[PDB]
Amino acid sequence: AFTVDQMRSLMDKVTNVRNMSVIAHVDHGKSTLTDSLVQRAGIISAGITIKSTAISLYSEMSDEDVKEIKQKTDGNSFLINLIDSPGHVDFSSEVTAALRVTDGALVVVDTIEGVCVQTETVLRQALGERIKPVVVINKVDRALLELQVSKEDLYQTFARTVESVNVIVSTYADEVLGDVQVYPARGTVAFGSGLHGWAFTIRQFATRYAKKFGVDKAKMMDRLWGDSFFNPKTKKWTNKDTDAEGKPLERAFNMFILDPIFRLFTAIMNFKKDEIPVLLEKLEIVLKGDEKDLEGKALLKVVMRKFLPAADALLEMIVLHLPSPVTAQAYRAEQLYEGPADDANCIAIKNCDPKADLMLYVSKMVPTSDKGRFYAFGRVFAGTVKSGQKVRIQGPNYVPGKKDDLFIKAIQRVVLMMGRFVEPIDDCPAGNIIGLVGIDQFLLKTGTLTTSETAHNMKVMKFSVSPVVQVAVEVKNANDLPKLVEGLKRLSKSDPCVLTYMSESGEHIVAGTGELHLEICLQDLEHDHAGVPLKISPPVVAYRETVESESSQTALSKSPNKHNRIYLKAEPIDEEVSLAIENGIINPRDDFKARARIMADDYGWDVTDARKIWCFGPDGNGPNLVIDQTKAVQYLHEIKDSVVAAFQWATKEGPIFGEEMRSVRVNILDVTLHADAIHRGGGQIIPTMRRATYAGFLLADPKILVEIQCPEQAVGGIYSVLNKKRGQVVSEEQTPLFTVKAYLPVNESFGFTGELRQATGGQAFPQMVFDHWSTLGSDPLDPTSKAGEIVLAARKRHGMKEEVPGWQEYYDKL
Amino acid sequence: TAAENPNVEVKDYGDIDKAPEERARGITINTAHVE
Ligand SMILES: CO[C@H]1[C@@H](O)[C@H](O)[C@H](OC[C@@]23C[C@@H]4[C@H](C)CC[C@H]4[C@@]4(C=O)C[C@@H]2CC(C(C)C)[C@@]34C(=O)O)O[C@@H]1C
Ligand SMILES: Nc1nc2c(ncn2[C@@H]2O[C@H](COP(=O)(O)OP(=O)(O)NP(=O)(O)O)[C@@H](O)[C@H]2O)c(=O)[nH]1
Repeated sequence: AFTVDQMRSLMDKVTNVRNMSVIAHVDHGKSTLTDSLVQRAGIISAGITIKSTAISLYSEMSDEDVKEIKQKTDGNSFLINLIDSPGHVDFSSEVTAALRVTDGALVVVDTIEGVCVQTETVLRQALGERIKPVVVINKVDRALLELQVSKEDLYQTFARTVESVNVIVSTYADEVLGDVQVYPARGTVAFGSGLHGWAFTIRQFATRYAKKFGVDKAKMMDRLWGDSFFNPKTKKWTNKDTDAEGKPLERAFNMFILDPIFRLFTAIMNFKKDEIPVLLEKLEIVLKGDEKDLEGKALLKVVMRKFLPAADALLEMIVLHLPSPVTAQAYRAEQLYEGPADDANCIAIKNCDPKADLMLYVSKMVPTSDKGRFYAFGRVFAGTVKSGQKVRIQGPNYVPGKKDDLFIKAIQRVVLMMGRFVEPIDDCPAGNIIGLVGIDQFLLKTGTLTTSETAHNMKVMKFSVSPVVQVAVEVKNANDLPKLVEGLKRLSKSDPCVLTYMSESGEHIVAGTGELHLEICLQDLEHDHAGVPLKISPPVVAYRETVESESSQTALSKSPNKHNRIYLKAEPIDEEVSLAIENGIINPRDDFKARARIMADDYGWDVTDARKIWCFGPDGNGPNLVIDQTKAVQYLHEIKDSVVAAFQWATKEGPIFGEEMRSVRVNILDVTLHADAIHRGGGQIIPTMRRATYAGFLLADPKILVEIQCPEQAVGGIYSVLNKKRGQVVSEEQTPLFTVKAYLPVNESFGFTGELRQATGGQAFPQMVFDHWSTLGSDPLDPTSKAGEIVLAARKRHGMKEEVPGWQEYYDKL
Repeated sequence: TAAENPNVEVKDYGDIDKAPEERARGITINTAHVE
């Protein structure tokens, strides 16, 4: 328990600060280990609550210990920031943000399961942020109590886990950092049980046996690990696991560190009441008061805590091995900074200069209980932030030259983020973590605060990070729509990985990283964010209505008056041309002459046909066209508007089932009008043109990029799944992983992410973006073909008659 | 650490896996931050 003054004083000696987090696969004990750290060294101040985001720890080392620290140290006190990290491990950007504000990591690995993909994933991301790792092989108690494992087997298991870890490290760690691997002999590996409060380092045992073996601990800790044997018969230390006679010698680690522990367990758990007092006396362990009465596990737990306090082992690796901001920002500056490496702000970052202009990185927005307000969480890399300070908020798209994402505003309050609570403070210098209140509106997720007009903006790991799982959300009670629209905004702001947008069919879409993520999101949206009954369902897929060939015969239709007739034929527009229209090469408003030269000279069109396009559709700019091929129609100019209008109507609502047309060309062959404009009026010709178009359409044979990263041996699962879902491989490139690109029909992608991890052993990571429109060859009018099934389902869903009206229905015989 | 510094709030196991989902699955789902 410290006062604000004590905390602030502790924060001045950044040489004695440690910014880190705990990396662990679910169930490996990440939580119980941090509870242990918090109970042993947690810091607390001597009605606003927040979500616990970081915890402060306090530690003191002995004068000798502090001498061993291979880095700038000021005194024997240390402040440790245990920063919370998300649990989604899909190589998400929320995780990268959290790691970015840390410099070291405590990696938890299970004794039995060893290193699992989740572990490798966060560690890999961590290494990408030049974070230094330290390991704890947890759940050791399981191997002794459940599995009855032997000493040499336990050893071997430990050694294999350490090797698996240094494979990931040696693979992804920047060569410039040197050897960032982990070595038990160097004290960067702890072994223990987070559930039961004991742990140790070889160093602690070396200290314990040095002044006893008549040898300095430097010599002792080298002998207490690996291939060092002490032959009691010769009283000598050797590196051979056998003696002269060739008899088996027990490894020093087993003989001096494990055996005492093994004997304590065996004696206490078997109630050997005449063997326990002696053993405890020899190890100099003292039971006091009610403890003298304990037996079994209760006695064990209490005896091991006294013999080798868990937190103690962990804090030792954290203080002695994890790096302190002054040291790190020196080699992290350039990556962190987008600007010039010679830039005044980059230098201020390298020097962690508190007197320079401000360079504060906003890691994320954190939910508070202050009625819908989110506080900005981040780290001061340069300068110092102050309450009521005028600063420049620069979003993800800001550029020193443009005024995009820029937001100048005063910072209302600077707060210490201590668990679920906050503590207003006046300022905070470079090198520290901190929370800002009042930045809500201007920033959602990451950003960059600066006090320099020149200041450039700041930058991300082997869990899903793409919103591949999506559903349509709608209120059960129409009148609630306002709360839903508002809830989505609240939901989006609180979750970086969540996405919401309106679909082409008018449905609110909410998409999540994975099925589980999406579920939390929907629960929170419905219960809190919107707080209203929501209805969840799949997204409706949009289709296009096109033609495969020219009308098998001239389409003929008359007006209601029966006085006017339009003769036309429909034909396919080439994909390259549709694409050209959709993407800007061929435009509705371009000069008809130059456009026609392009369509003719570059796309094979007849220049007269091109010069005569009457309109594009739908919406006046779609990839469908009306070309005039009439020769001597007297009042043509007068019906043009009606014909154009009818086309916008026809191409917007196709005759197959109401979807928009695409790649449809309509040629007006001839028009016969009444002499008097009265009967030639839009109300007569608009229906005629639309009726004729539908007829020409139906007479023209009507019809309606998934990138995966993964290991070689896993690629086979990808092809396996794709083949089960009308998929098609596109490209297989590559000394990282592999990346398979393929086309996957959208209506075959629901649950895909699941079947893929299942077929690749959870090693494949999908990514999907809409690519193309593709023409289904089956008959849209045949209720049993692939296209027809889709058409029949949409028709029933819209309450239309099942049978699709045929062309004869729009043809008016002469 | 809270034995050495009064200024550390202790957080127990159930204060960290405190979410109703976490309780329901018996795992950690959300990242927690402690100090
Ligand atoms: C960045 O995230 C992306 C990707 O998830 C993907 O590109 C996704 O695609 C959405 C769709 C986009 C298509 C174009 C607008 C025209 C056709 C549209 C689609 C309709 O069936 C195909 C995909 C999937 C959709 C329906 C089923 C929702 C689309 C839609 O928005 O309705 O859009 C989001 C914003
Ligand atoms: N025997 C024993 N059990 C332990 C020890 N540390 C933790 N446990 C037990 O192991 C189980 C998991 O611990 P927990 O901390 O929740 O694991 P996790 O790694 O945080 N979980 P997840 O991966 O879901 O986050 C608990 O029942 C806990 O009591 C230990 O030192 N010894």
